[PDB]
Amino acid sequence: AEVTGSVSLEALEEVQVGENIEVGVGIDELVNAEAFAYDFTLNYDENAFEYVEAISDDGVFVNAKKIEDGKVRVLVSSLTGEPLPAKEVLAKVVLRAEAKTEGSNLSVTNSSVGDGEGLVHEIAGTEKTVNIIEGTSPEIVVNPVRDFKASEINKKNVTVTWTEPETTEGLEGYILYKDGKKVAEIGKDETSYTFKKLNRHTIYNFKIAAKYSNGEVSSKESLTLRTA
Repeated sequence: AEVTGSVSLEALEEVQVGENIEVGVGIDELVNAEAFAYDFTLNYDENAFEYVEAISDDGVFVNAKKIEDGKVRVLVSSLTGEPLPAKEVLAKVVLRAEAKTEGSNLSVTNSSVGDGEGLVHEIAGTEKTVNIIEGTSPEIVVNPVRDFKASEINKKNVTVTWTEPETTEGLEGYILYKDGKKVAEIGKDETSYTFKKLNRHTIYNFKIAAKYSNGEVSSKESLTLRTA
């Protein structure tokens, strides 16, 4: 003795809201003692992050508990019959990013190790800052099909074709109408539709709308035409 040391903390420098981040904690350095157990407290901004779980490998046992939002107590124990190794991630504390925030602090405090006879030795803490960014989903922008036309006008049927809308984010399919009533809903993989059971020499109105994953529906494109 006397016993000295310090914690290691590894994380990615940036994370987006809705993501988990894995905070790897270990022992950076330890002098004049071997660590069979290692206790530490992870501190975080509870408005920025939420605790999820703690996660370790086979030969480490981890008791992790939340003290209060912002503070997780982690008890790490070797299960190998050997001391915990230094310069390695020993436990991973998984946090859920909750809010856009710049330079959010992550710190390990109240750190100590237990030696072979169960004597406990305080070791120095560590900190790191992390940037949380918005994660936001892309804007769903609704637009009509294009190039809507009858590719074939027969006596008793009519095939219509079209081109996809200008905006395809969250495009799901198309709805088809004849003389002001819905006749079909189809997938976005379809580019053509045949209206069957028509009367010869007869005027019809045909319309199509594009339908989007948010439940929104585009303006309708319309054809009026008479069968052969």
